[PDB]
Amino acid sequence: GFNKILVVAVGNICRSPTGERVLQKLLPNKTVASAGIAAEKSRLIGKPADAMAIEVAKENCVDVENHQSQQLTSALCSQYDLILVMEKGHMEALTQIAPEARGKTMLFGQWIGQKDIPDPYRQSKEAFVHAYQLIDEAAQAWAKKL
Repeated sequence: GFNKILVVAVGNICRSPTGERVLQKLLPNKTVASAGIAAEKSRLIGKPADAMAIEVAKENCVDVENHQSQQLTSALCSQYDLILVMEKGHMEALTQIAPEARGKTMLFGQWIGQKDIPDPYRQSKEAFVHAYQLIDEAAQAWAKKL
């Protein structure tokens, strides 16, 4: 069974913390965390979720406060049963870091047409609203299957 879920993207400040907390609210019987493939190179480790990501989630009663961006590592992947990436291209970048994690890595937006969810970083609130919408729809579908 998939009990520990890791939501993965690039910076671990916008989509992946949002997906973590949206999914955590829908799946209180699971442990959900998140990480970024390039959090360290982006100089983001320890940073909170983007303020606009927090605000958009808060308007939907999802708490993205007290987040700290962390880097995706092979050791981290071993702690989770299921990994959900925001873009299909993230899978190959992830398996470069943790080739053993291929089998448990799936797409966050699998159930909404296997769609990528684009990064809203450094764009207007509209982009964060769009990202939240896709994350919400995608997470609702995952919650019924885990």
